[PDB]
Amino acid sequence: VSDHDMEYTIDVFFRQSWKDERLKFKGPMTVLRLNNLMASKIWTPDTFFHNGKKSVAHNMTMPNKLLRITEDGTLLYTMRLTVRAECPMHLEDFPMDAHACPLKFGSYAYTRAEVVYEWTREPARSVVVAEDGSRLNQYDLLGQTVDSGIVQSSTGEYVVMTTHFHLKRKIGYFVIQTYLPCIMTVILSQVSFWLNRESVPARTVFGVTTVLTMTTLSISARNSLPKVAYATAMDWFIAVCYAFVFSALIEFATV
Amino acid sequence: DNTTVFTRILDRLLDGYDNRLRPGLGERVTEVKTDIFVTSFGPVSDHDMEYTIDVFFRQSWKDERLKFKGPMTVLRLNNLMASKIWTPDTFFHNGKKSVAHNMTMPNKLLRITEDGTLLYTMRLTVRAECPMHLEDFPMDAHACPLKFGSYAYTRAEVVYEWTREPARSVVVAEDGSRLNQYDLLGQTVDSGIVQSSTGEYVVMTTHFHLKRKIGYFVIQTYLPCIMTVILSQVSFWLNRESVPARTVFGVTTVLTMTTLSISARNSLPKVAYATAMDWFIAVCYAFVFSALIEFATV
Amino acid sequence: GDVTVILNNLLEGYDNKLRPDIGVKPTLIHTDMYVNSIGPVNAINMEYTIDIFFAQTWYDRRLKFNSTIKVLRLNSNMVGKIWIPDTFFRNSKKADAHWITTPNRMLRIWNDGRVLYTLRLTIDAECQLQLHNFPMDEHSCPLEFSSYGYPREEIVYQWKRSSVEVGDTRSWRLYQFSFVGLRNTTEVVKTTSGDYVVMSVYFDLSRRMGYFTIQTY
Amino acid sequence: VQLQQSGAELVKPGASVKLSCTASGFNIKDTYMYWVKQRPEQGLEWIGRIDPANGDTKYDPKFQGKATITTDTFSNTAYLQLSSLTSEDTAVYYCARKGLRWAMDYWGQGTSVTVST
Amino acid sequence: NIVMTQSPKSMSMSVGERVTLSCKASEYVGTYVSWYQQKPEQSPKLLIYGASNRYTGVPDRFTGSGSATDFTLTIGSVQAEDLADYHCGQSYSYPTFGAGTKLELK
Amino acid sequence: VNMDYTLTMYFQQAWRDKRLSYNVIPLNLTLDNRVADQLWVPDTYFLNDKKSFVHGVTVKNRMIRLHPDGTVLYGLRITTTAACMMDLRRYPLDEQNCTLEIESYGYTTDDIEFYWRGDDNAVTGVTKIELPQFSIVDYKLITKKVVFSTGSYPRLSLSFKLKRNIGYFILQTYMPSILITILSWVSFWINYDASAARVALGITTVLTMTTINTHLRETLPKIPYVKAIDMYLMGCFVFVFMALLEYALVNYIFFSQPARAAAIDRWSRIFFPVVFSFFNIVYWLYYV
Amino acid sequence: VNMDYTLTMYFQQAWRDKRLSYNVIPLNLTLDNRVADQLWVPDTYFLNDKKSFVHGVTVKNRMIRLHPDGTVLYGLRITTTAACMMDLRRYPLDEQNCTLEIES
Ligand SMILES: *[C@@H]1O[C@H](CO)[C@@H](O[C@@H]2O[C@H](CO)[C@@H](O[C@@H]3O[C@H](CO[C@H]4O[C@H](CO[C@H]5O[C@H](CO)[C@@H](O)[C@H](O)[C@@H]5O[C@H]5O[C@H](CO)[C@@H](O)[C@H](O)[C@@H]5O)[C@@H](O)[C@H](O[C@H]5O[C@H](CO)[C@@H](O)[C@H](O)[C@@H]5O)[C@@H]4O)[C@@H](O)[C@H](O[C@H]4O[C@H](CO)[C@@H](O)[C@H](O)[C@@H]4O[C@H]4O[C@H](CO)[C@@H](O)[C@H](O)[C@@H]4O[C@H]4O[C@H](CO)[C@@H](O)[C@H](O)[C@@H]4O)[C@@H]3O)[C@H](O)[C@H]2NC(C)=O)[C@H](O)[C@H]1NC(C)=O
Ligand SMILES: CCCCCCCCCCCCCCCCCCCC(=O)O[C@H](COC(=O)CCCCCCCCCCCCCC)COP(=O)(O)OCCN
Ligand SMILES: CCCCCCCCCCCCCCCCCCCC(=O)O[C@H](COC(=O)CCCCCCCCCCCCCC)COP(=O)(O)OCCN
Ligand SMILES: *[C@@H]1O[C@H](CO)[C@@H](O[C@@H]2O[C@H](CO)[C@@H](O[C@@H]3O[C@H](CO)[C@@H](O)[C@H](O)[C@@H]3O)[C@H](O)[C@H]2NC(C)=O)[C@H](O)[C@H]1NC(C)=O
Ligand SMILES: *[C@@H]1O[C@H](CO)[C@@H](O[C@@H]2O[C@H](CO)[C@@H](O[C@@H]3O[C@H](CO)[C@@H](O)[C@H](O)[C@@H]3O)[C@H](O)[C@H]2NC(C)=O)[C@H](O)[C@H]1NC(C)=O
Ligand SMILES: *[C@@H]1O[C@H](CO)[C@@H](O[C@@H]2O[C@H](CO)[C@@H](O)[C@H](O)[C@H]2NC(C)=O)[C@H](O)[C@H]1NC(C)=O
Ligand SMILES: C[C@]12CC[C@H](OS(=O)(=O)O)CC1=CC[C@@H]1[C@@H]2CC[C@]2(C)C(=O)CC[C@@H]12
Ligand SMILES: *[C@@H]1O[C@H](CO)[C@@H](O)[C@H](O)[C@H]1NC(C)=O
Ligand SMILES: *[C@@H]1O[C@H](CO)[C@@H](O)[C@H](O)[C@H]1NC(C)=O
Repeated sequence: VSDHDMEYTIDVFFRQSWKDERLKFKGPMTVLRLNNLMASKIWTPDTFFHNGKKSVAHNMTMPNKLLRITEDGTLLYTMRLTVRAECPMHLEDFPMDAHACPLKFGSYAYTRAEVVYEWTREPARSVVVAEDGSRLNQYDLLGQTVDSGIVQSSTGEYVVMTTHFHLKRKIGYFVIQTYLPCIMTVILSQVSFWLNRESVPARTVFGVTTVLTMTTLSISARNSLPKVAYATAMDWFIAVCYAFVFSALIEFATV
Repeated sequence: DNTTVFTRILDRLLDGYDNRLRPGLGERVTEVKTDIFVTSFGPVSDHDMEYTIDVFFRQSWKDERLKFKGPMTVLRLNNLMASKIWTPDTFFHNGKKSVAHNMTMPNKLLRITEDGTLLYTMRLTVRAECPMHLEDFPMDAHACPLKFGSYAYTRAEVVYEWTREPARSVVVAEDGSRLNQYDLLGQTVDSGIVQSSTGEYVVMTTHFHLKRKIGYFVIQTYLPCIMTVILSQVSFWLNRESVPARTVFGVTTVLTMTTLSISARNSLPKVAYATAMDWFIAVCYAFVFSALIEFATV
Repeated sequence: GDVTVILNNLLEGYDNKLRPDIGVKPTLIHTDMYVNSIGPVNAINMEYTIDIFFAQTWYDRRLKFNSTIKVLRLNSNMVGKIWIPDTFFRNSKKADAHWITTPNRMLRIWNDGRVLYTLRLTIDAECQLQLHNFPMDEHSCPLEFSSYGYPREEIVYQWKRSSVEVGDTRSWRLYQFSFVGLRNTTEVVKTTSGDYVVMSVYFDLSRRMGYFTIQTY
Repeated sequence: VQLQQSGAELVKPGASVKLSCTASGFNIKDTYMYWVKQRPEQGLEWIGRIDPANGDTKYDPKFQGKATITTDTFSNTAYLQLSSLTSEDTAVYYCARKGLRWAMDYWGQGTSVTVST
Repeated sequence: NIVMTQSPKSMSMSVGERVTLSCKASEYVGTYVSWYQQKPEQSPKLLIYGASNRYTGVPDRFTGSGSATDFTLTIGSVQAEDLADYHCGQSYSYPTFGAGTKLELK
Repeated sequence: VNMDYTLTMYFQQAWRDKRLSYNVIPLNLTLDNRVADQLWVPDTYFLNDKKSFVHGVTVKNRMIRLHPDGTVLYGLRITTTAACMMDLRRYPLDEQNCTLEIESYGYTTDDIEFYWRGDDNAVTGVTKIELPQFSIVDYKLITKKVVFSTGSYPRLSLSFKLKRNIGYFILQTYMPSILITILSWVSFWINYDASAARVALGITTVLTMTTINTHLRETLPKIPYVKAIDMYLMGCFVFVFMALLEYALVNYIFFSQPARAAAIDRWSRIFFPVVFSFFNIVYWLYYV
Repeated sequence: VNMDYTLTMYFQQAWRDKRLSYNVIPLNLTLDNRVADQLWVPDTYFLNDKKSFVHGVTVKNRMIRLHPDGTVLYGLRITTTAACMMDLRRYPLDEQNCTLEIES
């Protein structure tokens, strides 16, 4: 899950199945496990991902596809494809936020009167995730949640199959990179009170260095997140730590 | 029902046409009258010593095998007819990675005049090479060339020529300047002949003269350098009893000059000679180091 | 006129899947080059860019005509209809031909079947630089090419006397290095498929001091 | 290949003379057509050019309005009409076509105009 | 307006010696300088189209030499019928000719 | 840094082809997207695009849709990285305006006519666009006929007006410089006998300011003019430098006359905040 | 940072097609790589790749060589950016185990 682009990559085995009565056949075999080039000579639905950015259809070494024609006309058409979808995030609770990244897909050019979609198994048991299938470095996938709806565009009324993936960010990295240095700086700034009052250079150095460190830290920590126009939680923590440090400097000035 | 008569005209044109033979293969040298319309002069990448340019590349030869006689004079045909006739194989002698746009349909054009005079324009994005001598950085001026000629056709077969007066052939749009760092002064065209191991080829050249804008380098190198030198010379007006103050002045100014040299050298390509900014930074370093040495002597 | 008749007679009963002399003797291919520019030698990836004009000439007794014209000069419209050797560069990370405005290719079929096929290439060749003595280091790192599917018994390459000819050596992007020479070499390698004739061109680069002298020393 | 100009003219000052240049051996739609004047014992001077395929005519700044250049594609002829002429432009008028490298390879023969009373 | 200063104004030279004429352009003219030879009572004949390219039918004793602004016309073994004017004219912009050099025999 | 912007759109065109007219079936046919390679579709191109593509998963995302009277509808799902030349003389308090010119390549204005369908409801979905930094202020649809040396071609223009949000910059680059100046002002309450403390203050402040400036300039291209944030940073650096040189002036005349030194320290304590507030106010009133 | 590695390999497969069997000539035919679009080749794919491409200079870098007994030999020159998740809990004293999975 890329946080800057508010996008996320996924790698799926998109299976579709319809019934074409023009492909009925009686022969020695029941199902015909045909090549992937036969699927370019029949009708195949033009499913597209409503919130995809740049998805690829792997063709290494041959085109990664699969077509099985059952004897009663039922087709099974499977693709392997990487979808780089969008996932708008609200980062007011950063880095303790939770998201629900959607994966909407429907048909192109076929309205609800022509092509309707459905899940093959129970809607709860349709979107399956592999066990070792997790490249989430920073987040933690909680579970999927599918749904079906009907959207309206300027061309017609289409059927949209939605899938949400519930993600929960891990705070481990941000603790050690931002919250520990801020707290350590605050403690270092409060150490200045226990020094003697007849040592002005030492306490002045303490104050100025703690302020400089807090400034560099406030600049670095913001670099990770996208340029949003509100204040996250980590920003509030950094602001309070900067307040404490500056207040200690002003207390030394008063003393 | 002009569709049927025009279809018949087109099928008569392509009936008995061989697109592997240049027009006038036996008794003539083909004359390709080129032209360029620069819609936008792209950003001059200083790191790669390249530059991008988005053009309307126009060509026009005389094909006598495409004469017709119908109601219309000029056939403004589709860009897919251009693949069934002979079209010159102009390649850019210094282009690195050029792209021909295919949005939403192939950005090409073909107008067959009734007397055979063809006209074939494309929309290109040429990423050419502009070798730079950065010995006056950042007060340098460059002349980025754009050489295009024919491939597989020597001078005895296909000769190129500008379509208007050579001074008025390469045109640049008024608002077409994606240059944020440089400043385009003017174009300059020329036509020559290059020898090779295969034959003699006609080569058309076009130099775009540039001139770097010094404002950003001033702001981010010369002002910090001068301010550091001043902050360093401030250490002379402090009294001689305050040793730590002058030591801090000297050391921090030397460190600032070092980091300034480092940050100033990152902007340029990894070049193996010394630029003008390098001499300025060296002299400022010498000044701050001399201030520190004078304080040490005192 | 009559050149169309010749071109039609050459492609009547022609199979571009069978190398010339498929069951007689290996096909001798003479290879030449023209190094336009040797691009930046970035040590981080252990690669270097080069831009060449690769020329291959061989004999094809099937493209043999008898007319007054001595040579047929053609563009890239007839390259996909005759047999073309599958020369690939064995140490190229990524390489690609040029396609603007028309595929940069050339085909010249002489009277006795001699074919010349020339194309423009930009190869990101690979060479593992031994980064000792840095930045006082000198490298000599190659550009190797050979046939892909045809072993030594079918395709044999052979350099010409004046095969590799560098350009001006002044407008190249060799910033940190400096071209000092080149040399061609032919050997035979063993693969799981067979024995292949591997040609090589070694370019000698010497790192000129400067940037590092003023950046770190 | 062969440019045939008109004959000599003896025109009164204040009139209009129309000189013709018939091109035989090529079509004027392919090239441009330049008109040059040359006073006795002086250098050549450009008047203007015309693109016979479109009709775009350019003139020397000191000949704008005084001269006009038209064409006739059916007979492959270029016409030069001097609108208002004084007694000073008693020069020789040549008709030329552009050559290979924008030179003027084929010239006419010269229609020596004469302005007097 | 590009002006072509042609030199010398009028030269006199004997038969069989090498002779050179100069044509300096004001602005830039790449190689679009042409040399024409006008004999008395005749129309100018193109000698050198572009810089250093003899026209079809020109003897090999005429040679051009080009640059951005300065151009040169060298005649070698000069014969007895080379007594004519020699104009230089640019074509990079709208054509402007030079003043010409009256070649003479002495 | 690239002066571009990427937009994904559902680009639909509708013309009337009399040859694709049928009067046997009464339904609006919807054919596979591969029959568009056998019809005529207008040669529309975006003039100011740099890299664009029709999405091709799971098929080529295009729609072809006939009608029994010849009308053809033809939609694509395009993602154009158009060019957006920006005037950053007010950055980050700037309002940008960059367009999307839609022109026909091959066909002159006497062979094709472009017009928005609806002319105000042609472009939808703009009020739902949520950008992380900018905010769409207005959009306009224009219809022109541009003239090139090969003819006069129709053109449509879709133009936005993006106003940049200032929350992120107020958070990231204005407050650190302001607080660094406040810290520099502390050097006046320290007694003028302290030579290391005050110098430490002024020197750390100077270095900090300059470093912040240099780092801030790394996120922008080599723009040759002075942006607004550059003006603020230069003003803050001048204030810091002046504070350091006022401590230095005090240290110069300290041994000779401490009364003047204390007077100068009081005057500084009083008149650095006043001048800084005045400069800050005139700044935020000239740009806002 | 991307949790992947790039490798360039000469991937080669060998099957037996009894339809491409001949006995009139004794030599092993090496056809042009354009005939691989008219034969049957197995649908082999790498499960954990992200971006892959058969090199294509100066031609499509593949070999297709028949044998007189039907054995077909089909080679490619692939450059796969296989993805392998790394456990950096012992960085930089760690041992990664990056794999490449080949499936029909
Ligand atoms: C997984 O999926 C991938 C995507 O589907 C897939 O990649 C695709 O692979 C195929 C096959 O390998 C590619 O198709 C071939 O491309 C060759 C050249 O490719 C270069 O150019 C394309 C763009 O192609 C345009 O430009 C060229 C050059 O001008 C034109 O020739 C094309 O027709 C086409 O022009 C159209 O588009 C232009 C806009 O771009 C318009 O301006 C124009 O008007 C046209 O509308 C690039 O995309 C390529 O980049 C990719 O590939 C390189 C390879 O190194 C990669 O490095 C890179 O990263 C990209 O991935 C590349 O730059 C074509 O030459 C080729 O067509 C010839 O060959 C076929 C087969 O032999 C012939 O049937 C065909 O007719 C062509 O032959 C004619 O022309 C040649 C010219 O050399 C003649 O020599 C020949 O004799 C023949 O002429 C005869 O027929 C002519 C009519 O055909 C006639 O006119 C003549 O007169 C004569 O009679 C073929 O199209 C495809 O581009 C790839 N796509 C992409 C996106 O990469 C990948 O392989 C898949 N993986 C696996 C494992 O399967
Ligand atoms: C400027 C100097 C900088 C240089 C170096 C500074 C730091 C170096 C100091 C060395 C010693 C520091 C001790 C740190 C111990 C290990 C730190 C790892 C933290 C970590 O990743 O734990 C997360 C726990 O999340 C959580 O829930 C933790 C968040 C709560 C943190 C509470 C902060 C303490 C506040 C009180 C301080 C009092 C101040 C005095 C008044 C993991 O999270 P995971 O998602 O991987 O899952 C796993 C469980 N959650
Ligand atoms: C147009 C200008 C271009 C010049 C380029 C660079 C110049 C550097 C900046 C100027 C250098 C010195 C400035 C003038 C001299 C100061 C005047 C008073 C000093 C003086 O009396 O001379 C002695 C040297 O002190 C000193 O001033 C000691 C420092 C002087 C040089 C120290 C060497 C530093 C090396 C710098 C390069 C290092 C890195 C470069 C990349 C003091 O003592 P005394 O007892 O001898 O006086 C004898 C009388 N009593
Ligand atoms: C650039 O855009 C043009 C037009 O949008 C693309 O032309 C299209 O190319 C495809 C693939 O070559 C053609 O499909 C082919 O049709 C033939 C039948 O003629 C069939 O045998 C092939 O198997 C394939 O399906 C399509 O007809 C053609 N469309 C037109 C209008 O010419 C071109 O491919 C694009 N190029 C790139 C690099 O994107
Ligand atoms: C963003 O920038 C564009 C480009 O400058 C602005 O487009 C401009 O809009 C104005 C007002 O709509 C156009 O003026 C019109 O001119 C015609 C000429 O006949 C006149 O009939 C109209 O009454 C009106 O005055 C102007 O032409 C147009 N620019 C161009 C180059 O055509 C746009 O308004 C800006 N704002 C937004 C929100 O996009
Ligand atoms: C390129 O390859 C050719 C052929 O191998 C080399 O030419 C040979 O050069 C050696 C010594 O220079 C002669 O003894 C041979 O007679 C040459 N052979 C032929 C066929 O001419 C040439 O030297 C190579 N170029 C280099 C190494 O730079
Ligand atoms: C504080 C500063 C200057 C800036 C650097 O501080 S740092 O925090 O940025 O590294 C180095 C540094 C270390 C020693 C400090 C010095 C400032 C001046 C000091 C206080 C004296 O008179 C005696 C000790 C000196
Ligand atoms: C076809 O489309 C038109 C316009 O959208 C609509 O009025 C008409 O009812 C449609 N035809 C059918 C059969 O739905
Ligand atoms: C064909 O290949 C096989 C595989 O090793 C080999 O044994 C045989 O000798 C080859 N045929 C010829 C004629 O060399």
